[PDB]
Parts: sequence; structure tokens; C-alpha cells
Amino acid sequence: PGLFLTLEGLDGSGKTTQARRLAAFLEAQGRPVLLTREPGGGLPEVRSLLLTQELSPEAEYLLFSADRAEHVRKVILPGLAAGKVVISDRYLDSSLAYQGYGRGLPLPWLREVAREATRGLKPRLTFLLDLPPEAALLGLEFFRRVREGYLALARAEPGRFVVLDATLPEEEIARAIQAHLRPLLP
Amino acid sequence: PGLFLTLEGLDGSGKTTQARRLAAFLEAQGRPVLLTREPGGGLPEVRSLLLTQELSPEAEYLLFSADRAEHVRKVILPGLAAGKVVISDRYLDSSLAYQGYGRGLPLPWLREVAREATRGLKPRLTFLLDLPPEAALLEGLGLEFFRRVREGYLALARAEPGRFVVLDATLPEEEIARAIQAHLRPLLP
Ligand SMILES: Nc1ncnc2c1ncn2[C@@H]1O[C@H](COP(=O)(O)OP(=O)(O)CP(=O)(O)O)[C@@H](O)[C@H]1O
Ligand SMILES: Cc1cn([C@H]2C[C@H](O)[C@@H](COP(=O)(O)O)O2)c(=O)[nH]c1=O
Ligand SMILES: Cc1cn([C@H]2C[C@H](O)[C@@H](COP(=O)(O)O)O2)c(=O)[nH]c1=O
Ligand SMILES: [Cl-]
Ligand SMILES: [Cl-]
Ligand SMILES: [Cl-]
Ligand SMILES: [Cl-]
Ligand SMILES: [Cl-]
Ligand SMILES: [Mg+2]
Ligand SMILES: [Mg+2]
Ligand SMILES: [Mg+2]
Ligand SMILES: [Mg+2]
Ligand SMILES: [Mg+2]
Ligand SMILES: [Mg+2]
Ligand SMILES: [Mg+2]
Ligand SMILES: [Mg+2]
Ligand SMILES: [Mg+2]
Ligand SMILES: [Mg+2]
Ligand SMILES: [Mg+2]
Repeated sequence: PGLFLTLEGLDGSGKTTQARRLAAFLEAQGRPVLLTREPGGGLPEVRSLLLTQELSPEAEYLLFSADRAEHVRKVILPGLAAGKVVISDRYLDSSLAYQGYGRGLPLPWLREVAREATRGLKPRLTFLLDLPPEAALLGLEFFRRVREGYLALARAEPGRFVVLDATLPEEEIARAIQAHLRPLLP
Repeated sequence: PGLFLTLEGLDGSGKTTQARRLAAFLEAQGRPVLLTREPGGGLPEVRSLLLTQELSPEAEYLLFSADRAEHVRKVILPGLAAGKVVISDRYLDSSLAYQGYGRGLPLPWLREVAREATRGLKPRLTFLLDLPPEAALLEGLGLEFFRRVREGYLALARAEPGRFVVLDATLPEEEIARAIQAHLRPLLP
């Protein structure tokens, strides 16, 4: 069977924390789970390369997509096929928010590139950890464009996105994610 | 302004040889020339990425395209804007032949990705050094693959017969260079 879930938001919005808490909840229920992330879940070398260089947004998107293409084929789809709940800390929506809304790349192009890269794989639910940039643990204008881009995406796909106030305490956010997830188990 | 030229063909077809000859030939005529290549002209580290074992053909193309996007923006468009003859040893047609005909990726997707990557930039002429596939001898680059790529290049040449100049790669180096030069004479000046 398999269940594909993602977490999205600005750096320091609590994604890795909530990813780790969601995996733990699922383990306590006896459900096999796989935790993964972008960038680097497909091509670790893309992550390291982008850490130290800044490229055109078009080149950056394409590297993020090459990583994503390997990630879907070698990690995510095999995980789903084995019946795992696969949780990715960032997925396509990260490219849409950062390279699209942030850097100005056209979204329909981004999605056409993604179409083969992802084999059209979409998560069943996406938890958006929403907060202002100055509440996170370029320039500020960029991060505002990203944050608002995420909320734009969420608004267009209310079936898939769950928007959470990421400034709330950690345990409270975790329980909110759990409540949304329950109807899709066991 | 400026003139955009490319060379294409299989591994081992002589395109580096002819690209370098042409660059020197044009520079001897007092013409400003920028000699470049793919992969690596945009993002030199992509050659490392491309070597990754068991790469999906989709990721493989996406890596070529990342390099190409950076290459066009940072090297080719500024060279052409300064009035240079820019010569690229491989460009987008390499992807169409290798990733499209070779690996089997759908051509329209390849082109849609390319459209932003290249910003629509096409060479004025492309010199295809047509080499028999057995003479060519990434992963899976055996005979069946090279046959597909070789024929792929020939189909691309037929689809765009004004852009592509197809040359017999087995001819002596000086004969091919002379043929390339003759095709260029009407554009230069
Ligand atoms: N017309 C010709 N006849 C015979 N040999 C030739 C030739 N032109 C080039 N060569 C030789 O063939 C070999 C490969 O040539 P070259 O490296 O220029 O091809 P290419 O650039 O298409 C290789 P690749 O795609 O692997 O980078 C070299 O040893 C070169 O000296
Ligand atoms: C996955 C992904 C991440 N990013 C950015 C967001 C983060 O700032 C950075 C990843 O950071 P990390 O490797 O330090 O987690 O990459 C994009 O811009 N586009 C994408 O598609
Ligand atoms: C530019 C380009 C090269 N190639 C291939 C040709 C060679 O086999 C290899 C380039 O290797 P090289 O960097 O050692 O010349 O990449 C493609 O498959 N697609 C492309 O778009
Ligand atoms: Cl985070
Ligand atoms: Cl998606
Ligand atoms: Cl909330
Ligand atoms: Cl031109
Ligand atoms: Cl033509
Ligand atoms: Mg951020
Ligand atoms: Mg959680
Ligand atoms: Mg990525
Ligand atoms: Mg993508
Ligand atoms: Mg997502
Ligand atoms: Mg949306
Ligand atoms: Mg060469
Ligand atoms: Mg390239
Ligand atoms: Mg391309
Ligand atoms: Mg070309
Ligand atoms: Mg053609």
C-alpha cells in the first residue's frame, strides 16, 4: 500500500522536529515508516554543491529536480511499494515556494519539469509549518515571498495542505498533525 | 550580434578536434572567439554528478540541463552580446540525441525543459560529425545505445536541414575542417 506525507515551510519552522515526532507516533502504532528529506535524499552531492555555490534560479531548480528524480525512484517509491509510511521533509512544494514564488520562475514550467521527475507522485497530505521569517530558528523580502508563496499553494490545494501555526509549542503541533492523520490509518 | 556555432556527434567523432581547429582558424582571421563545451561550461562540478552510478535517465537529463542553463546565462549569451563567435563543443542536440533517442526520454518534455534552460537560444549552424556507432566504442553506452544516438542525430539533422551541416566523420581532419570553413564563409563576414 504505502502512504506518502510531506512537511514544508521555511528553514527553522520545525519541519525536522515534526517529521521526527510523526515517525515516532507511527512507530508506536506499529506502522513501518521511512523518514527522508530534500535536498540530498536522491543525490547527496547536489546538497553539498548548493551549500557552497549560488547559481541562476533555473540551474538551481534543475539540480533540485535531478536530486528529486533520484529521490522518488530510489528511495520514495521503493518505500511506498513495501507498504511504508514515507515522510519527506521537503518535496516539490519547496521548489515552487523558493524558485517560483521566491526567485520568480514560472510555475507552469516548474510543474512540467516536475511531471517526469516525480513520475507525478503527489503526497496524500502536506503539513505546512507556517510562520513569519523573523520567527524562524535573499534578504528578508525573499523569505516573505517564500512564506506567502507557501500559503498561496496551500490555499489552492486545501485537500492536500494542512496549515499549522509553527509558533505554537512543539507537542501541540504534533497532536494537531496526528489528528489530521488518523482518518488515513490503520 | 555575434555568431553561435556548435559541434555535435558521437563520442570519438572528432568534434573537439574540429571545434578547436575552427576556433584557431577564426582567431587567425582576427575574429574574437569564445570556445566552450558541455557538459561543464556552466557548472564544472556537473561532470562529477553525471558519473553517479545508476542515474535515472531523467536525473541525467536534468543535470545536463542545469549545466546548460548556467552555461547559456553566464558564458554564451554574454559572449554573443560582445560580438564574439561562440563555439560550443556540444549543446542541446546532445541531450536530444543521447537522452531522447538513446535513453528513450520523450522529446517534447526535453524541449519544454530546454525552453527556459536555453531561453530559446539556437546555434546558427551545427556541424554534426556523423560517425558509425561501432567507432564510438555515463552508463549503458554500448552498441545498441550508440546506434540509437547516431540515428537520432541524423533525424535531428533532417528535421532542421538549414541549421545542421552533416559531415562524414571518417574523412581526414583537414578535409572536414575545410568543409566547415566553406559553410562559414558567407556568415563571416
Ligand atoms: N578525421 C579523423 N580521422 C581519424 N581520427 C580522428 C579524426 N578526427 C579526430 N580523430 C582522433 O579521434 C580521437 C577522438 O577525437 P576527439 O576527441 O576530437 O572526438 P570527440 O570530441 O567527438 C570525443 P568525446 O565525445 O569522447 O569527447 C582522437 O584520438 C583524435 O585525434
Ligand atoms: C528541496 C528544496 C530546498 N530549497 C532550499 C530551502 C533550504 O533553504 C535549502 C535546503 O537546506 P538544507 O540542506 O540546509 O536543509 O534549500 C529550495 O530552494 N528548493 C527546493 O526544491
Ligand atoms: C552535453 C551532453 C553530453 N552527453 C554525453 C556525451 C558523453 O558521453 C558525455 C560527455 O562526457 P565528457 O564530459 O567526458 O565529454 O556526456 C549527453 O549524454 N548529453 C548531453 O546533453
Ligand atoms: Cl525546519
Ligand atoms: Cl506535489
Ligand atoms: Cl495551528
Ligand atoms: Cl548566432
Ligand atoms: Cl533548419
Ligand atoms: Mg528558509
Ligand atoms: Mg509531528
Ligand atoms: Mg531536491
Ligand atoms: Mg522538480
Ligand atoms: Mg510537499
Ligand atoms: Mg497548490
Ligand atoms: Mg571531446
Ligand atoms: Mg550540459
Ligand atoms: Mg536542456
Ligand atoms: Mg548543438
Ligand atoms: Mg532537429
